[PDB]
Amino acid sequence: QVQLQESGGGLVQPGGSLRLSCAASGRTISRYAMSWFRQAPGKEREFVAVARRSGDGAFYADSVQGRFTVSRDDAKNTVYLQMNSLKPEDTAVYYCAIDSDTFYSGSYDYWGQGTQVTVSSEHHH
Amino acid sequence: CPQGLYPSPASVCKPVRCPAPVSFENGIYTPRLGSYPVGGNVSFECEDGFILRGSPVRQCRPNGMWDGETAVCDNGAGHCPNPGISLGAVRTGFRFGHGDKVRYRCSSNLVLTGSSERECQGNGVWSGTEPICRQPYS
Amino acid sequence: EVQLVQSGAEVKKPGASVKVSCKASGYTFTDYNMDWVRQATGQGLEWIGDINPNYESTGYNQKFKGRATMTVDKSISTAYMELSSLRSEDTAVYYCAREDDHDAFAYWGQGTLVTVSSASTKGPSVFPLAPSSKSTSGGTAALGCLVKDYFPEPVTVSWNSGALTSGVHTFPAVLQSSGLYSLSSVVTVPSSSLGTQTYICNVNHKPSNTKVDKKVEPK
Amino acid sequence: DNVLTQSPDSLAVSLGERATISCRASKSVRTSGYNYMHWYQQKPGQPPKLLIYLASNLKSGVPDRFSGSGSGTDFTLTISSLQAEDAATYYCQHSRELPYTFGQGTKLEIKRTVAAPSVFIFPPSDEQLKSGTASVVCLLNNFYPREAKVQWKVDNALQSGNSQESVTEQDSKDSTYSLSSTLTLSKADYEKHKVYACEVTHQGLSSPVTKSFNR
Ligand SMILES: *[C@@H]1O[C@H](CO)[C@@H](O[C@@H]2O[C@H](CO)[C@@H](O[C@@H]3O[C@H](CO[C@H]4O[C@H](CO)[C@@H](O)[C@H](O)[C@@H]4O)[C@@H](O)[C@H](O)[C@@H]3O)[C@H](O)[C@H]2NC(C)=O)[C@H](O)[C@H]1NC(C)=O
Ligand SMILES: [Ca+2]
Ligand SMILES: [Cl-]
Ligand SMILES: [Cl-]
Repeated sequence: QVQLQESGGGLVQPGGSLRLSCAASGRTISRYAMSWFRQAPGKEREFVAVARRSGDGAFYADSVQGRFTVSRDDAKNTVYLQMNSLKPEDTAVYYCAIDSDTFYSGSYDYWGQGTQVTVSSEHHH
Repeated sequence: CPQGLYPSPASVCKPVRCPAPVSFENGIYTPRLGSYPVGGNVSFECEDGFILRGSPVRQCRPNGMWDGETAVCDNGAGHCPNPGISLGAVRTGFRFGHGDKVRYRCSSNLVLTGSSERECQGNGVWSGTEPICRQPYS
Repeated sequence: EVQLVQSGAEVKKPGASVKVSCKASGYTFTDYNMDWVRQATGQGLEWIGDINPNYESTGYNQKFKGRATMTVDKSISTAYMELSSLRSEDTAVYYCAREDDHDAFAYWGQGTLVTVSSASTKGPSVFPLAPSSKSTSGGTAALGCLVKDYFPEPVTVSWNSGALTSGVHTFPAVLQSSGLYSLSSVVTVPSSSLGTQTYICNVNHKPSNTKVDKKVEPK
Repeated sequence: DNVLTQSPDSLAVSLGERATISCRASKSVRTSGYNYMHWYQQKPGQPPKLLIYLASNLKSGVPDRFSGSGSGTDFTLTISSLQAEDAATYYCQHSRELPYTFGQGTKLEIKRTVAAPSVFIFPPSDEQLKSGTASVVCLLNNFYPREAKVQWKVDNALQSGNSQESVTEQDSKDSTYSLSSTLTLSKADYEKHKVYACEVTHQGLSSPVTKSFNR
C-alpha cells in the first residue's frame, strides 16, 4: 500500500520552466520504476517519462524529449520532473505512478491524485 | 635469415618461437601459449605445499632458447629434488626416491643435449646433466 | 589471412558422442594451442579445453568431468573436440578459438551447432496467420506464417521468394514441451494490396530436407 | 575459478553518447606487470570478436572510439561515441589461470523514445484445427522499451502454463522490438469457448490494453 503525492503545479508562461515532485510513503521505492503521465481536458492520459532504478536509465515520450528531465532521490523517496521550454499544449494534470513490477512491464498499481500545470500568458505581466 | 628468424629446410623466413611447457605439475604458468615469441616472458607459480625452484620468470631469446633455469614445483618429499621438465622436453618417470630414474625426450625438431636418462643417487643428487632441447637452427 | 573452419551442425541423442573438427590455415599450426569454447543459446561463453599441437598435450575445464577429448592431426592442420555422454544441457554452439601472443582469443571458427535431444528430425507444419480486421491498423495489415513442430533448428523463412523484406519480423524459435520447435514470421503490408497482391511464406528446413510454400490470404 | 561479473546486464545508449561497461573479477588477473583481461564483441549469428587485449590495448582494425582501463580486479570498457554498428553483446574474459572464464555479457542497445505496442491477434487456421490443435497468436508490434507483459484470457478467465513468447532483436530501422505470444489449446478446448483475448501491459501504457476476437 503506497501513497503518492505530487506537488509543484502552478501557472507558468510559454517558454517557462517548472519542477514537479512526487513523494512516496508506505514503501521504499528504490526498487521500482516511477513514471509521469499527464492528462489534458478531453484528451487521453499520455505517457511522459519513466525513471527506472538508479543505473537502469530514464526514457521519454517523443512529445517531451529534450525539454523534460526525470530524476530520483532515493534517500528522499521522491522523484522529480524538470520541465523546460513549456508550450501551451503541455497544460495538463501531471500524475506520478509506481511500476509495481521490478522487471519493468508497467504494472501501474498506485497513482497520485495529480498536480495542475497550466501554460498560458493569462496571469503574467 | 636475420636474427630471430629461421628458414624453411635448407638455406620462407619464419619467426623463431621458444617451446612451451609440455606440463608444469603442481603449478601454473602465464601466459599459457602453444609457443612463445622472441622477447616474450613466461612466469611460473606453484600450488599450495610446493616449493618453486628455478627461475620464476623466463624470457625467450632470439635463438629460440629460454634464459634462466628450469622452474619446478617441488614438495620436498623425494630422496632427490624434483628434476623438472625442461621446456621442449617430455619426461617419463615420476618417482624421486633413491635409485629411481627418469627419461627425457625432446619434441618436434628439437635436439636433445645433456643426459637423456638420470638416476637419483645416494647423496640426493641426480646423475648426469639436465637435458636441454635446443633449436636445430642455431 | 588466418581462417578457422569447423564441421557442420550435428544432432545427437542423449548418451551419444559428438566429434567436431576445426581446420586451421594462414599460419604455422604448431605455433599456437587450439582452444574450444561453447555457448548455449541466449547464454554466456564457457571454455572447454585446449591442446598444444607440438606435444598433443591438453588441458581441460574440470566441469566437463573428462567427457571432453581433444586431439589434432598436424598433417592436415586440424583439431578435434569429442564430447561424450551427451546431455540435453550440452546443446550449444561450439567454437574453436586460437590465442594470440597476449593469450586473447584473436581468431574464432564460425561455430558448430550441436543439438542434444531425444526428438527425431522432422520438418515443420506451416499454417497461415491470415490478415483480418483484428490485424489491421490504419491502412496497414499484418499477416504471417506459423512454422510449427520441427526439429532441430534452424528454419529459414522468406516472403514471396525474398521479394518482400520490409516490415518482416521473424521471431526466435521456442522449444515446446514436445521437444519440437515453433516460430512465427509476420509482415505488415498495405490493406489495399490484400485483394490483388499474393503473399507466400517460403519455409526451408535443411535438417529434414524440407521446403514448404504457404499462401496467406484473408478468410 | 575466477568469476567475472559484468555490469549493467544491459544498457540503452543514445547514438553519439558515451557507453561504459564494467567487469569485476573475484580474483586478481594481474601478474608480471600485465592485466590478463580481454574484451570481445558479439553480434547475433557470429563468433565473438576480440576488441581489447591486456585490459587497455586496442586490437588492430578496431575503431579508436573503443578503449579499456582498470587494473587488478576492476576493469571498464568505454565507447566514447556510440555508433549504430556498436550495438552488440560485450564480454570480458581473463587469461590469468585455468580455466579461462568469461563474464556473463552486457547487451548494448540503442536508446530511443518510448513507444507503446500495436496489438494484433490471429485465430487458429482451419487447417491446423483439423489436425487437433489450436494455436492463437498475439502480436505486439514496434514498441520500446523491450519489457512487456502479455496475459491470455479465455472467456475472461486468466490463463497460465499454456503460452510461450518470443521477442525480436532491435529493429535496424526504428530501434523498436516486436513480440509474439502463442496460446496452445486442444481443438476440443478451443471449440468450448467464445472469446480469446490478450491483455498487454507496457511502461508506455497508462493501463493495460486488450485485443480479442469471438470464435
Ligand atoms: C618481457 O620482459 C622484458 C623485461 O621486462 C621486457 O623487456 C622490456 O621491453 C621494453 C619494451 O620493448 C623495453 O623498452 C624499450 O623500448 C624501446 C622503444 O621505446 C620507445 O617507445 C616507448 C613507448 O613504447 C617510449 O617510452 C620511448 O620514448 C621510445 O621512443 C625499444 O626500442 C627497445 O626495444 C626496448 O624494447 C625495455 O628495455 C625492456 N627491458 C628489459 C629489461 O629488457 C619485454 O618487453 C617483455 N616481453 C613481452 C612480450 O612482454
Ligand atoms: Ca592460451
Ligand atoms: Cl539512471
Ligand atoms: Cl571511431
